[PDB]
Amino acid sequence: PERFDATPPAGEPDRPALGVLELTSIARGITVADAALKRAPSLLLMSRPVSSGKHLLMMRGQVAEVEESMIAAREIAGGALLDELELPYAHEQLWRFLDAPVVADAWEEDTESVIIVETATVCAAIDSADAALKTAPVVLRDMRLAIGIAGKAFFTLTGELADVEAAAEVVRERCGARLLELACIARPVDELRGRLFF
Amino acid sequence: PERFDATPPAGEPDRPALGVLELTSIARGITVADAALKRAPSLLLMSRPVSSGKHLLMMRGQVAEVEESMIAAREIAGGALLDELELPYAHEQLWRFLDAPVVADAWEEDTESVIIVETATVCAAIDSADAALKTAPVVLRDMRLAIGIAGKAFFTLTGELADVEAAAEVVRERCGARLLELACIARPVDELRGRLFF
Amino acid sequence: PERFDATPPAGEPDRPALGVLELTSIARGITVADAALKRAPSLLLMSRPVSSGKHLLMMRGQVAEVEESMIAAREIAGGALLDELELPYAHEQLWRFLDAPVVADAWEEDTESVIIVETATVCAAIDSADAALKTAPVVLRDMRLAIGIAGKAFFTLTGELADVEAAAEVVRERCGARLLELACIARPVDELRGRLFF
Amino acid sequence: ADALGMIEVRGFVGMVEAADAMVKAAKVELIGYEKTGGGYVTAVVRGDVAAVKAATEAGQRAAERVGEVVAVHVIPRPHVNVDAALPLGRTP
Amino acid sequence: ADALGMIEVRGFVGMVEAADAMVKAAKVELIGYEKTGGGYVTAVVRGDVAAVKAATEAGQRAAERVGEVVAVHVIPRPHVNVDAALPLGRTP
Amino acid sequence: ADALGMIEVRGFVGMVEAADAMVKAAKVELIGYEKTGGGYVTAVVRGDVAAVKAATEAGQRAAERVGEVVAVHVIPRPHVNVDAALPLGRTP
Amino acid sequence: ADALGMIEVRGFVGMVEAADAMVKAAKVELIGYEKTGGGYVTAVVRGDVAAVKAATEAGQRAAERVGEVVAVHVIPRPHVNVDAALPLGRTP
Amino acid sequence: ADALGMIEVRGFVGMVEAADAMVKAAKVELIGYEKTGGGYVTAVVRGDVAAVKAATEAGQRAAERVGEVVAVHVIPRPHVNVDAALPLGRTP
Amino acid sequence: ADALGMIEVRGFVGMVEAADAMVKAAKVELIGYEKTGGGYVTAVVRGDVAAVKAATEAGQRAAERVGEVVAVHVIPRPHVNVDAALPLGRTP
Repeated sequence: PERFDATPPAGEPDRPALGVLELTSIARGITVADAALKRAPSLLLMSRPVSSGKHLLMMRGQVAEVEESMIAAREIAGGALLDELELPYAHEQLWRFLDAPVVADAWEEDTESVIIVETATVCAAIDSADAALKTAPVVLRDMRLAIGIAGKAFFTLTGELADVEAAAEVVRERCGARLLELACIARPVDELRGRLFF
Repeated sequence: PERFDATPPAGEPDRPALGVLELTSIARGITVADAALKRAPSLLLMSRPVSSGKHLLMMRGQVAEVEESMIAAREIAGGALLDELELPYAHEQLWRFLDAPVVADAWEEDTESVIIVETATVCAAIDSADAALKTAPVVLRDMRLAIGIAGKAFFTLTGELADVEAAAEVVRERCGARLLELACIARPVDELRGRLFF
Repeated sequence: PERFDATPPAGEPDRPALGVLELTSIARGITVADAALKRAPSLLLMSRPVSSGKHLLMMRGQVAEVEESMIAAREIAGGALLDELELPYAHEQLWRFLDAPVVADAWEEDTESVIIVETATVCAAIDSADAALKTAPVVLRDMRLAIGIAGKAFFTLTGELADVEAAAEVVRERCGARLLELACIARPVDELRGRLFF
Repeated sequence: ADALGMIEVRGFVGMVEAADAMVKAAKVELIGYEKTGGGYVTAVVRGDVAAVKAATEAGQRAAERVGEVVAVHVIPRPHVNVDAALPLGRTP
Repeated sequence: ADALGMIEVRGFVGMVEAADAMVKAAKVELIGYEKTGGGYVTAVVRGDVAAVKAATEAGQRAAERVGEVVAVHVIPRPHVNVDAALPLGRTP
Repeated sequence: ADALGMIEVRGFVGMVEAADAMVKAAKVELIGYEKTGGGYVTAVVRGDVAAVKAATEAGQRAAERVGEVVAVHVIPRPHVNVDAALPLGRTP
Repeated sequence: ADALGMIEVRGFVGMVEAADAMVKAAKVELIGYEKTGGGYVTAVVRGDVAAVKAATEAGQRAAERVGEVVAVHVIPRPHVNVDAALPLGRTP
Repeated sequence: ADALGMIEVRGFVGMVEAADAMVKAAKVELIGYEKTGGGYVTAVVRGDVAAVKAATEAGQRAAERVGEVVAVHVIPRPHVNVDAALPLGRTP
Repeated sequence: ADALGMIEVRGFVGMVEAADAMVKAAKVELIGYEKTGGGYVTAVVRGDVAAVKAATEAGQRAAERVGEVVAVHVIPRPHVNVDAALPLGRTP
């Protein structure tokens, strides 16, 4: 469970890239997985059957290795490729919200506003979270990736209000059609700051 | 976990009412939640994403406070409100079947008959369980609320046969169309009394 | 949990049969269960509500007793019987892949090839797994039955390549239409042998 | 004692396929095969009555695919003189 | 042990041509032949299932040219009671 | 080993006339005949490929006049497993 | 002995791509390659019959995309004269 | 291990210009060249995957200047049996 | 050593947007900007070759929306005399 860390140790190659393959089936999920590991030597993060009967593949590596593995994977998948994502340099804070779903239980006492956003695919959630973390000084609090809620995937960002409005703009531009609903709370109640899902 | 108890301690305000909101989205689930807690000071019990990608809100409080929070919540939701519920006085036995899915392990040595009833929504299950607890001397054994079985929700009652048939009457009247199936077992087998789900 | 073992102890009647009942409703899941245990003295293995809102019944006994219980069950569920199965002699390696979803941690040091197969129903998965275990010297590695993946059910076999191709033939004959996809990996990568789902 | 199940096939291939299908699809015991000449060969399984009924109803279906079934019959309780005189694998 | 393949021919000549075609066309082991009377003889090969599959689909092709083929079948895994009771070259 | 030649006749008379025509019209070795029952007998000659081909094509022409010639076949080079497994007169 | 698989490509790049796809796609052994001049090279895999069949039918499909596929063939059981006389990786 | 890149040219001159452009355009290692006869020669570079990708996509464009490029292909992780059996400059 | 990537924009705004998009969309390093007069400005990133390729191909898409891109180019391995002579941020 240490393979999801943002920066690797000194005796490790630096792997900044990230590829997510969401597949309607689980059999050619495995065929896509080992075809990608046959062509280019990616480090495979997960091969996990998540809810609504779909398979979720995450691979990690250098930029060229992940690109070559993903192009092999999307020529084997096509078909059953529900959604794909290939990020050359994933943001740091996104690296600990992939393995298991995390729920934040406390905010810092300067946190103004909160934006909750849900997407119909996992790749849209990861892509929008990465884009919004890149073009805002916001913090990613909690994030659910398709388990327990049947393929849908959500996350909440927090920060200053104008920052999360800019993050709402960039998420609504990167999702576009895969966005089910985004909600921009401008001032959450004192009885709900930090303690949302419970 | 002690916020779900039936009767409160002496240094607490007595909160008899209950309101359930079942929403098809999770984003305006949170918007509905903090709007309800902004308008009236209702003690929010749960805000939980459950299966088939829906969001379950349970709030608790006195009768006017729950009514005011629920009218704020249903004017914010409406839309994406799949089903709602507003009970001014929830029955005492229903207070421990909300948070965790309970399964019974043994009944008694005199229990005659069992009735299993499932509904397409959560609010119909809670409503029918409350109605049948109020107009029958029946005991509520086990109750699953939309987690693990994709939005559907069931519960079983036990008691004497004429009592559980009157409970079947009132459940089939209060559900009406949200009832998927009810089963009036008049004498369950010795190999299945107390231990149904296993 | 020792009722799922292949061969019973010496002070036990030998029960080689198995019947699986997959039902769209949970209420007449219980009605089918106690009607089957009323007509013939079967040993009921599980009565478990699994995902996409369905109920999975598994019973065990001798051949005549399972036949009589299953004929009572399929005359009661008429209706809501999604799929059924009645095996007079389940293979020995199948008995530990029923109660909980097992995942494999390592293969042997001579394992050549691997076949992953998913079916739309649990009964087709168990039927094809039993049929493939009977006419091939393959080993059943891991198997998921409708929990967490919304009704679908998959399993993987390993063995020599020609053996798993014969098993692929018999699985594609016994499923026919309930087969969602089967994948015949002839040589999985060194980075994936024994560790597929993770 | 134990119930008796038989498949008679005009041909050795259909008999071996039938005997394999009988011993796989139930918990029976193939005690052997009889060669009455003329291409007729008979596979004999023996076990408790519901199991041999399931075994022979599998073997009849798997031997009609590849061969020519002459006769299929399940004796649920053969007399002791049958087992003593005829070769059914339970000879005392 | 290994998978099983058979050619039954009404006639010794078609059986020998089938057995020769099976042992040439793939890596099998001709463990012999069963004479069930009436002129029916069954040549039996035994190897892994792909080779006996290719062997019988060559032997049926080469045996219909010379004689009369009764039945051709491939068992991918014969049960241990079939190896123990029937003479299929792996009696322990 | 040596090439193979067979005549299968439904009848001992046609087989003996076939074998006489085979061993008169070439330099072959009549190793014998196989009795598969039901009235079928198969005469087997064995030698180099031209002699067995001419011998069997003489025996076919001389055996249709007295019998019902089921099959005639020549194998120019049988595999070693055939001769080691089947009764062809060259078993080591 | 072991079954044979061959990819002949008019060019070295297509042969290396075909040999890579063969030894990735199944459990074979690449014994090497043969140069007949004129731009022709032939990669030779050698293993059991199902693996070499799957491996060459993947290597052909991966060498059509990069080069010119002259010939692809699978021999399930090459004769011992072919193994001892030709350079096919299993010269004793 | 190290990713593989190849340029095949019908002629020595285009191969040399290809190899020079490959080793000037990225950090690869020209391990040599294979002569398959018939005028076809294949220069082989072998480094990591981004270097061999940029190197061969520059060497292909620079080798179409003076020669006749037959095929260009990059293998980003060739199997260990290929390097063990074929001459790709990392034979242990 | 490190690969080189450049965006040249007629306008400071498009150059700063391109520089921000380059250092966000990959792991490159903006070493600086060069002002050749006439309104032309040039943002220079420098890093390993796949990263600078991804960075410049994102910066071109983000600088065409707001400005006038004159030139985009990726140098996978510039010579040491380029870095020693021109201001490319790796002057020894």
